[PDB]
Amino acid sequence: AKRGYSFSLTTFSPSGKLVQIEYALAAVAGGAPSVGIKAANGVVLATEKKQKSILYDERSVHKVEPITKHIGLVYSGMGPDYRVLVHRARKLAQQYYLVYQEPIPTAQLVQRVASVMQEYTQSGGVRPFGVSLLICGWNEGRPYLFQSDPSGAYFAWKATAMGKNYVNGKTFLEKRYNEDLELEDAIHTAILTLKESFEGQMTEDNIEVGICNEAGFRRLTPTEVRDYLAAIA
Amino acid sequence: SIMSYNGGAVMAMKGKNCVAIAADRRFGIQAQMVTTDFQKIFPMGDRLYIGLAGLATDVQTVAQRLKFRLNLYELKEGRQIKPYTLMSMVANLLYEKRFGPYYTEPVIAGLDPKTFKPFICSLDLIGCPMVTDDFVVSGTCSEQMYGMCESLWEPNMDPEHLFETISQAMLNAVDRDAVSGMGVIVHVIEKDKITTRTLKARMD
Amino acid sequence: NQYDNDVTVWSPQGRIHQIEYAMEAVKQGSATVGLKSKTHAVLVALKRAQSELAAHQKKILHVDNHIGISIAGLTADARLLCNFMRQECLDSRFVFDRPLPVSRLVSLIGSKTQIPTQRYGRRPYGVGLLIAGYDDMGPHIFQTCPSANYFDCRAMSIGARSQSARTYLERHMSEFMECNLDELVKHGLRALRETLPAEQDLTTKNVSIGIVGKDLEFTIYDDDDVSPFLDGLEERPQ
Amino acid sequence: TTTLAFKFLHGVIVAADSRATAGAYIASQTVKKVIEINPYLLGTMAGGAADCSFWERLLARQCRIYELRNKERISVAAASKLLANMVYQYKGMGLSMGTMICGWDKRGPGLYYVDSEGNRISGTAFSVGSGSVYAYGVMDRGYSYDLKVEEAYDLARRAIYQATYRDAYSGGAVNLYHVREDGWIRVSSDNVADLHDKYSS
Amino acid sequence: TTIAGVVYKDGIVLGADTRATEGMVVADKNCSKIHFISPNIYCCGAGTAADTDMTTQLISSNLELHSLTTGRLPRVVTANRMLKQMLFRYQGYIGAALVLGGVDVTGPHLYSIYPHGSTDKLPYVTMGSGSLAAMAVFEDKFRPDMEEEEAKKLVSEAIAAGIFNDLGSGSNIDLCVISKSKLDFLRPFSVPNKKGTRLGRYRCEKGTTAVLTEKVTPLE
Amino acid sequence: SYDRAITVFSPDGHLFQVEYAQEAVKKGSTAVGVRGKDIVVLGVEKKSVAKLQDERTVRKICALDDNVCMAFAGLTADARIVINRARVECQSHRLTVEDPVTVEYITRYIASLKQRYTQSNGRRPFGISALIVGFDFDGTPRLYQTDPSGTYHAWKANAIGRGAKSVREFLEKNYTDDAIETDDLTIKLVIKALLEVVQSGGKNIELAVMRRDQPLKILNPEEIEKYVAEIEKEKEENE
Amino acid sequence: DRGVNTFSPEGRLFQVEYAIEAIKLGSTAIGIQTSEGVCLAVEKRITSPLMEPSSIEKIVEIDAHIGCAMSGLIADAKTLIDKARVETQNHWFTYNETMTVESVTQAVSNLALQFGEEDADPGAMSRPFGVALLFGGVDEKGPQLFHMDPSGTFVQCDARAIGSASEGAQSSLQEVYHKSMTLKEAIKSSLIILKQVMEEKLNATNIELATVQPGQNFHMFTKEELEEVIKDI
Amino acid sequence: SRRYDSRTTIFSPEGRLYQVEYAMEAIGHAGTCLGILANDGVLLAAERRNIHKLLDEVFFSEKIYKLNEDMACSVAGITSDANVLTNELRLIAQRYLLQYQEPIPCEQLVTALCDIKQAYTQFGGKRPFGVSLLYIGWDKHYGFQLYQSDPSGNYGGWKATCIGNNSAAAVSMLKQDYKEGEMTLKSALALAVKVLNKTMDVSKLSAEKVEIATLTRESGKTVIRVLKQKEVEQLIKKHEEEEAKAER
Amino acid sequence: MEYLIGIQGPDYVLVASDRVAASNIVQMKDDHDKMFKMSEKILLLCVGEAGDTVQFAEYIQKNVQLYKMRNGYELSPTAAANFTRRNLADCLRSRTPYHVNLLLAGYDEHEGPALYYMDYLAALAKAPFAAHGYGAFLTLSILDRYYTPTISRERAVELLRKCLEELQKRFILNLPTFSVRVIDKDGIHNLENIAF
Repeated sequence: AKRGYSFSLTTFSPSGKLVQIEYALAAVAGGAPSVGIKAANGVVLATEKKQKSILYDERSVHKVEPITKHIGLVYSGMGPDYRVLVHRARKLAQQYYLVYQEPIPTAQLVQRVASVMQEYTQSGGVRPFGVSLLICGWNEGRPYLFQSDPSGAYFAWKATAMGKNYVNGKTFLEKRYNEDLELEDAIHTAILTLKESFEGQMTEDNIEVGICNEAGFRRLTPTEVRDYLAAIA
Repeated sequence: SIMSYNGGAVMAMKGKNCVAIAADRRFGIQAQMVTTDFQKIFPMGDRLYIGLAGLATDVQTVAQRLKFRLNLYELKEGRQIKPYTLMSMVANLLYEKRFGPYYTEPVIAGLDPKTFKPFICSLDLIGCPMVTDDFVVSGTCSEQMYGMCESLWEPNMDPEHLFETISQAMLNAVDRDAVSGMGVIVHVIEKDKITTRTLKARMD
Repeated sequence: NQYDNDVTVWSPQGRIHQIEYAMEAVKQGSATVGLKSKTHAVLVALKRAQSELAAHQKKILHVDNHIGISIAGLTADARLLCNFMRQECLDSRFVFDRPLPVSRLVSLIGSKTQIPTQRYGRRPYGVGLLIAGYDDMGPHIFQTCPSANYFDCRAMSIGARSQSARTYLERHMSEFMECNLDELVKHGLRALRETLPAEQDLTTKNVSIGIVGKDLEFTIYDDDDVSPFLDGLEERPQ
Repeated sequence: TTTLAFKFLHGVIVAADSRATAGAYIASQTVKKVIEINPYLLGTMAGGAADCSFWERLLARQCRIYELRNKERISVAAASKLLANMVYQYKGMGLSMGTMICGWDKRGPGLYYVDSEGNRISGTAFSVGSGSVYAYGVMDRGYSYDLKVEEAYDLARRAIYQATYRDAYSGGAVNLYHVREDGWIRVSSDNVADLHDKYSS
Repeated sequence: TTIAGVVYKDGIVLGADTRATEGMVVADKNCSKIHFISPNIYCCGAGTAADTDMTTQLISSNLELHSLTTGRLPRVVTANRMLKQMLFRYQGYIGAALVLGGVDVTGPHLYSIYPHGSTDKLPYVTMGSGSLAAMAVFEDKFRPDMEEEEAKKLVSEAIAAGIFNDLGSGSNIDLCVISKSKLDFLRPFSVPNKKGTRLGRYRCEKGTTAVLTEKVTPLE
Repeated sequence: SYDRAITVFSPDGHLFQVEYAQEAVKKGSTAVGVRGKDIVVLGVEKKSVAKLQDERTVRKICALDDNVCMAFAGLTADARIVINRARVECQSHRLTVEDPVTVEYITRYIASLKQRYTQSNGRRPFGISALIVGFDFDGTPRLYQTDPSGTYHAWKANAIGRGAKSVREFLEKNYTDDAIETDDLTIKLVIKALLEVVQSGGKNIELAVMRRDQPLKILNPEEIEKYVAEIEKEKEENE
Repeated sequence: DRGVNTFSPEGRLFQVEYAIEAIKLGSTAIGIQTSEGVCLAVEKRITSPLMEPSSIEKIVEIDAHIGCAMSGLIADAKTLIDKARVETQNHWFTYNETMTVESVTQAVSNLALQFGEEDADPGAMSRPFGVALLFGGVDEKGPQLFHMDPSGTFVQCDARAIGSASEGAQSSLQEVYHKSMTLKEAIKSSLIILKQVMEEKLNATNIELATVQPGQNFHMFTKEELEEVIKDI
Repeated sequence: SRRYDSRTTIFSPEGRLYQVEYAMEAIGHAGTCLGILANDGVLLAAERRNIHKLLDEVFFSEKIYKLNEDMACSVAGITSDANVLTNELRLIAQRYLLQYQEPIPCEQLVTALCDIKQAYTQFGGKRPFGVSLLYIGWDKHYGFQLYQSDPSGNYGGWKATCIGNNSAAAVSMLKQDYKEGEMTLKSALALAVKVLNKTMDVSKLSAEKVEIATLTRESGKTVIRVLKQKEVEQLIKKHEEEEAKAER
Repeated sequence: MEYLIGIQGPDYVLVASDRVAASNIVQMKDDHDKMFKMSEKILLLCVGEAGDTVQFAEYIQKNVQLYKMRNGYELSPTAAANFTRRNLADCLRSRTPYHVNLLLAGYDEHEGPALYYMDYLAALAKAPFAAHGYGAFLTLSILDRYYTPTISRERAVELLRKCLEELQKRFILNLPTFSVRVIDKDGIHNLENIAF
């Protein structure tokens, strides 16, 4: 038989900072690098997918996960915590579709997912998520890119970096980003900014990349990755 | 009949780039007329209207609870509601009360924002939406309204021609119904203007 | 020091301190003696008073027609446990129309007292009881403790300075079985007299006796009802 | 069953019969229909025997706690409202009662009519029961606000008597109560057969 | 309402009418009765119109949630069990008669689901008001392992039989052909009935209606 | 649900959680109330209004019923909860009992509410004291006060908040039958009591009067300055 | 920090033992049982002369035949007395009779150790009642007096004193009380012991007195009725 | 269980609340947010903290939230906890509109959320919301209004107030230039820029770093709008030239 | 059976109700008041079931008075009419519904005089004149004939008298006394009872 705690584990420090969220932001910082770029024509999400032992089956578990026909997710930090956030995002997208009969807007999904992330920073006997989320989507003739951090806040981005050396990524992205980029050119800079902190030569099994446009969100096949990966397309 | 207790009739019609919605104004219990000026058509967003016919309580209750969900939708999302979105919102609201429904048959009429396209639909008491390109009717004199609309309606009609069509389709159908009458109010919805007319009808 | 706060916390030795701390509550309360023969079960209890101007505490409680108890320790935990014992006896008589056997009831106490000793925030019942009862198997003397473990005994005494009573019952244990009702009560109070110091002894104001068996139902004797049992005593040894 | 109560200059008169019937057969003719709620409040039994007995006793319980907490006597308006609120929770379930709460209040003589349906109205004169229609007739003909104490007894005693003469469910003995400022008093418990000889001679 | 389904060599052909009635009066002349469940399974509907829509949408929502978690195409038996266990739980109060049909990795599977919760696996099934007329066509002309165009002709004749004979059915014939590689959703397959165009125009002239009060509100 | 015990006993036999709430009421603004012959008047001082703040919203005097009003001290967020719960009880009493609420009954309800929050699981005691003021149905003036513990007492004159002991000692040697004889003289006793602790009296004092038949009257700063000027003139007469 | 139901190495609960320490801070109360009736005396302890003396009532009636004196935390007592008043009316409603003094005291003693954190109702107690009660009334067995404490151990008393100076008052009651004294002597004796232990001198507005007798109901001594026994200083 | 408990809803030996005062420190680290009341309208001015070259900018505002047809609010503190409170304010305002068929009065909506924030500080054993809100609106009872909320659940009506970083220095600066009873919206905006320019960390002041929203009743209905980038720059240069004119 | 009538003027509201509380075949009370004081300018005319009348009208009455104390200002006649409708509509499909046909009358400081008609099913409707009961069937026709939007209060009582005399002539139920009250800018005013 079990009971369940009713008291919050995340509390305010004498300085005025929520200590558990501060350390949750440190968990994502030590995770695998992930980048997202909006290019007006479409959104591109790329992440480091290092299997390390080669005995691992690469195609079995994916880091880039689809939520609906036009929305996808990429993360940095802990795997198990992200997987729960995928299922919750997938469920919230379906609940919206049953009521309004319209595909969920990207900004509207993020607001609902961030509310769940806020809940775990205030509810009894639970720790915050150690995951920062990258949400991409296409609606109203416009591409979207959002960031959802452990606290429950959300930011709209043109281009952003996560995981290890994210500060080095963000400084590299602002030099590399342009207005009115092409979707196929956006994949080039996304796979290049990930190579800034990688060290062990990139193969089509080493990274995972997903694109989102007017046709919808889909994960790129290893054959499509191999074409882009050999320095040039 | 539960629907025939308060009476009422609601009609919607399609034109070229305009939508018209008409309803009777009688509020009465069974046989006794009570109020001449009763609202049945409710504004939903400058260019979208809903007409409710059936039980007078459920007409007012649904309109208030739909406005409750409408404003929250327009605050969470930085956009005005779509006609297809509202249709599904009414369908969801009515189906929540499946084994104890609101005795009212909603009719939505209005233009689609940003895309200027006309839209009309009618729903069941439990919330079953159906879309048409011509007309949708609800009320006690449903059969009377069908006979007029099937003969008068034309494919492409201008705001002035659509007004004359929906007015005559209501007046003659209402005059054959005992529980409906005491004036007919018509809302003609255009991209530039909303024209509201109260027609000269029989007061018996 | 760091393990003696909750019942859920185990000691490195393999003990629960809170249960052992609850056992000390029974030692704080005044002594009571319980013994049986072949036809009767007698409870003799010593009463304590906060002051000479105040009356003495109730030490023997009535549970059923055939079952009676004598409590030692916390008073509120005694009455709470007694209400459970009263209800279970009433439930069996309501359903089966027969007196509930003592062996069954004591097992139900060992089931209820076990629950709080394993759950967080809950505490053990800080009261020790001597249960006297008569059924189809004859007279019974049972001992229940703060720990759910119960004892089936020939004669037992629990409370403050109960060691002196415990030694006397051991030396005369073989005599109880063939002992009659009158003398069997005298054996109970004689053990209770040994717990008290050399100067003070038994009186009509501080002695309660509960008798149950084949002949009569459970009856509690108080002040003037206890006088026939006290008259004809052996007197205190030096 | 015939219960009547009216208020005048000197106080409130409570009058009731004692016949209880189980269909056509009469169960008892010694029923104390004037329910003694408090030493300062009185009630009447009409309709259901147990329904009037239980709920007014629950009121009698509730009024005593009010005196212990607030250090003051409960008002007739509060006693009527408490009973009206409790029975209202069981509306349309099967309860049947027609009680009248009488007593002297801070405002003066108080009279209230409480139903199982949920009625609560204050007035000068009321009559509840199967033979209440006959009780209203004779009572209204000889009623005055400036009636004497002895004259008020003769009106109510005969009003029950005339009702028992017509109504088959009414009979037994006419019980009478007077409600004064210090408290109510038991007036008379005259038999209907004994009163028959009084009005004939 | 006339809905039907058949199993041929390559896949499944599903059929439906377009008449939706309120009592004994036609409310909708063109109504979709073939419903989307998954990119490989479609389901025809009969009985209560509102109950058919909401039950379909919930199963389609659950299977999309199911297919994304598994990472592969959903099965017809999964669609069947979800509809079977839900309708049984409500003891037939949800009046939804559904003809389920789709193509899996196992093959083509056809089901007929009743509002009470009973399911039947058959090569050909008919439900609705004009099901009696539609079944008679199948019981006369159906043959195992038939061609795609031959199966399309078989269902269209079955729906038409329910259209002309049964008063509950009418208007257009809708078809849905699902195979191993191809999915054809023919919305207007056959239009056997049409309105005899009005030769006498009853167009109301501009200013024939008397107006008491007028108010114009400008918009942006 | 939160089941942790907040208020617990201590080695010395003290309830710290109740006592810390009694430290919260001491830190609050000064609130005084005196009982007269025909009118009962309460007043609050040391509000610390920055002048750029609206004075209507930050009022410590709140009317519970048509005959009952109260003034508080301490945690102002905790008070509003109690005031609103007291207002509901005033209408709940009217639904059950035809007669209106007496001054003692509503004080008994507030005291019992504060008592339950000192003994229930997961609940924190209220850090406020309330000066309940009103008239009975008989027409007898009443003055009551409560505390975080849950005890209530009737007073002739009482002060709560910061420097409450200083105001109380001033009223112990000034409250006489001669001082509370007329309506105008009772109000002067309130202002004289507040000026003992408050910094330069004038715009810091907020008081409300109520008559035997008339509802609560909140006096404007223009009326307070009229009484303050009369106090200094009587103070000038001696020296 | 420990739980509310924690046993000491000595063999008793801390919260119960600390509740007894809370009574030693409250006002003293003396009750004496006599064949002619039971009397109850208590000091009101007025802090400021501005406070109304009639407001402080430490002696309250449960029924027409039972009165009780309270000491310690006055706020906690008002909850216990209210429970005692309901129990007597619940017994009257069911059995059409008045409860014995022992039965009423036992009913209040049931609510003694009804406190805890886990496995309890949302509206359950967290701490024991720090109140010593002296139930004094007349029933079928005659005039009786009972003493109750936070532990729930209720016992009959001939003469009992509880409060701040309870230990000093108890020794004084032992030298005066006997079995054949009168009620007038019991009232006289209680005042002499009370004026010795009080900080301030004995006055009619300073103290509270009440008597229960077989002849007539529970009576509270008014300011004028006290003067007859106060004059015998 | 009690060993890991931090005791959020508990009293301090001094007679205060720790978790509330610690939450109050979190507001002082957040962006500067001020609002002042005028005769013809009422406005809010906030310092945007989300300033980056790669920021997308999708929403109408960063910290200004719309709650009612006649009411709007601003946020200072944790943006995460703010999204819960602002959503609750929208629900309460719609519950009132459903029940009474009238727009909720300004004071009534503020008190409603303050009761919730007070509840978290007294019971539940959970952390309080570290958000201080500024409310602006219009009702048929008092007209244009301005309110301030605290994590403790305490509110107050103001003519001119500020909350966030450098709030103590800003409130004294507002105390200097504000003229009670004779303030217009034109001079209100000029005062708002004056305070923000001196109290902010980075000097010069750009329109991309600040956010201003205005509330004015026009033609029988309340109009709520957020000022354009070009409209703010116009207000800055009017102040920038005024400060340069001081050296004369 | 119970009867109600309300007439609205340019700056006033006139309301009247019978003082008969009847059971089976007998008139128990002669001076029964069916008007409930909601605010200083709002009255409620409650008619319907035996227990539902007193219980519902007082519940709304105390809740309106609760709004007054919590805010300082009173509810508008429009807001009070929508509040009493909400409570009846929510209880309609519940286990315990209130079968009460009420009439709300109030004066607003900005909008002016107002009269509201409400069914037991909870259907609110704004009307210049309205009536409840079986007596409404005989009086509404007279109210349709002689009513003018600009009617004086001395003519309104005269119009009310014409309707009450119809109840003495044609209506089968005996209704001798009627309570007359006027609501204007000063508040609620009690007028002489029209008796027959």
